Amino acid sequence: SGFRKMAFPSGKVEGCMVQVTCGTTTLNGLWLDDVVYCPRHVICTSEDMLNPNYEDLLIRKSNHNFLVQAGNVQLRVIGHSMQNCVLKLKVDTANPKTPKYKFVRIQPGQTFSVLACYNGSPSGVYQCAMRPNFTIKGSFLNGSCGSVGFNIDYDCVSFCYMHHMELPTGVHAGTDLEGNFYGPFGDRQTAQAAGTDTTITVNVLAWLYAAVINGDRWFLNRFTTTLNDFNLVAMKYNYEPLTQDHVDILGPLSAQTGIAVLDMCASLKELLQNGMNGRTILGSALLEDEFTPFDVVRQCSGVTFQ
Amino acid sequence: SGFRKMAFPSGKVEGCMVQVTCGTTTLNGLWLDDVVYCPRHVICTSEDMLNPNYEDLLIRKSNHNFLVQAGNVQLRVIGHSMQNCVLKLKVDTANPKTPKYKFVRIQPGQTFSVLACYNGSPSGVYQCAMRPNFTIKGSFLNGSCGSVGFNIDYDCVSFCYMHHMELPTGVHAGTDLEGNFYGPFGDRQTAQAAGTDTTITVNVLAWLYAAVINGDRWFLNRFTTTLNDFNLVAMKYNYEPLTQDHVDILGPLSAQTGIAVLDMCASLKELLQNGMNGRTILGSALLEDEFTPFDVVRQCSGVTFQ
Ligand SMILES: *C(=N)[C@H](C[C@@H]1CCNC1=O)NC(=O)[C@@H]1Cc2ccccc2CN1C(=O)[C@@H](NC(=O)C(F)(F)F)C(C)(C)C
Ligand SMILES: *C(=N)[C@H](C[C@@H]1CCNC1=O)NC(=O)[C@@H]1Cc2ccccc2CN1C(=O)[C@@H](NC(=O)C(F)(F)F)C(C)(C)C
Repeated sequence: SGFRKMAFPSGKVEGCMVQVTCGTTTLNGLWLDDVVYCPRHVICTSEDMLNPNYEDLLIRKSNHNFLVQAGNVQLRVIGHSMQNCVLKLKVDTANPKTPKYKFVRIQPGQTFSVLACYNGSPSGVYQCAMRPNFTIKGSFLNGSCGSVGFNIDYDCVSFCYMHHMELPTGVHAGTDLEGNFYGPFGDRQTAQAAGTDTTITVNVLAWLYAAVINGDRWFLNRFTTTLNDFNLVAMKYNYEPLTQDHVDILGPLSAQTGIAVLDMCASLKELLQNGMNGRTILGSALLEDEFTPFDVVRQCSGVTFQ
Repeated sequence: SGFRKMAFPSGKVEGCMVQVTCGTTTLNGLWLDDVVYCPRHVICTSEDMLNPNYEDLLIRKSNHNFLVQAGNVQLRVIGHSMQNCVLKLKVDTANPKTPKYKFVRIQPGQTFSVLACYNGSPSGVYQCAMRPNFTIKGSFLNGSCGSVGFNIDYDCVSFCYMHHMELPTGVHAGTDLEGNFYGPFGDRQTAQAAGTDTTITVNVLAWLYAAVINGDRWFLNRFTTTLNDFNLVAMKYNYEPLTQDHVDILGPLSAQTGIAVLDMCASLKELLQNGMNGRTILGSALLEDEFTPFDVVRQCSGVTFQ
């Protein structure tokens, strides 16, 4: 029993973190085989943050303008290139701790673990979601760029995020590991700001299923809803539309609990209209939307507490 | 900016997890140097869970009744002993990944990271607190026993918890790494149940300081309180008494924010009496008590967003 915001074990990623310095700027890089991946803004200077021309900045650099440190050991850079908003620094040493890995570009609503790092040294691990507005509600300070987000399947680390920017509302923007930003954001100092966000409906439903698995039914009701009628309510509460694909994805949780998806939708509809009336669900007084269906199956018992 | 439930990087602990089997029971062990530590209830059988005599059960076992598996490799047990509620299995191989470590017995209110494991394989990491009633609100299933809780300081892992039991309310009980239970609990099937719990006042105050550091002051007020008068209110709301030692521990956060501790106590008093009135603090609609003062300093900027 229990239900926590649960991150993946971070060891396989810890062994990949290094420090990258260019000029007076230091941040983190990800060392896989003989390449170190890092944010290209490591090459910027303070007077040229408004609209850096990265091609023009990078052509002025040599391999030896980049310092890479793995623990106490200097790795010599033997090549460099820019791919979108990341730099790939070829180094003279292949990382002996390189895990089996993939690069993935995730969809909004998916979750991942973040290994926050500073000066190439891991600091902490937490779970986040890609919000519908393509920001993440991370926890990051100066020097955290190049920290990565990931999921682990069997022994394979799927890297999905590299940290680049903090927006005016204190939320975060970054890229996939090929250097493409999530959302409309970019690596320049402009007026960019998070668009209006929405609540991830399919995730809220998954978490209500988690609560049932763990033995709590107080919020259920005798009603059902059509998908169309549910979505009319979702829209009023700034919830993402629920699609038939979401309904299909909730199939296994529905089967394990005996609660049809549209019946759980009727429960959620009532919770939105009535509030929780001072009660909690899985220790929260808010409807939680940063657990996917997969996250629930991963953490919960396969046997419902009936 | 941001503030998350942040666990320590788990890699140093991952490298210590093994599987221990005795009879038909399998659980996790912690392999440090040439010893594997695990819950002694690995030697129990289903018909003798109500009041096992562990001394009598263990004398009937040989070294070769214990199977220890590290990944795909069998470690041969060459000695065994019982210390309180843990078994120490001496093995023929010292763990080459043993980190610098200590065993610590923590005080109630302190937090730690849990590496949940099954069959010797790490599954996930989350943060918990030792509750005032010496339970932990963990997330654990069958096979999770022997999973450990820890903090990391510099390169040194301080192990503070090993998982043993789930109580009827779905919360958890376990031991220090010397096998002494936290709280009145034990490794037998009885009517033991969590005592009444309280909210960890010093931690709530620390988290209010975190909210100020991160730029939010909405909940402050112009009042102050004496410690005695605050504690009269704390008691009414089932909060732990605040001591002068707690006030001293909050010193650094008070200095960084310019908010005297007793003034933050007056803010908390008002929050308890008035509620949050539909607002949130650091994304929570409840007053959070599983961040210590140290946790706040560890995660937050040293510069307040004034
Ligand atoms: C990475 N090390 C750092 C992470 C930030 C620092 C505070 N919290 C974080 O998450 N990233 C930056 O400081 C970036 C780097 C950058 C590249 C090109 C141009 C300008 C910058 C400055 N950075 C910002 O995140 C700034 N934000 C923005 O400019 C914008 F809001 F995204 F538009 C700022 C946080 C104001 C320094
Ligand atoms: C460890 N692998 C397992 C972890 C449990 C299983 C469900 N969630 C958990 O956290 N621990 C047990 O199953 C223990 C072992 C044990 C030792 C001696 C005597 C009886 C047991 C059975 N266990 C329990 O946790 C049971 N709880 C209790 O007996 C009590 F509430 F603590 F009193 C029970 C969860 C009912 C199986």
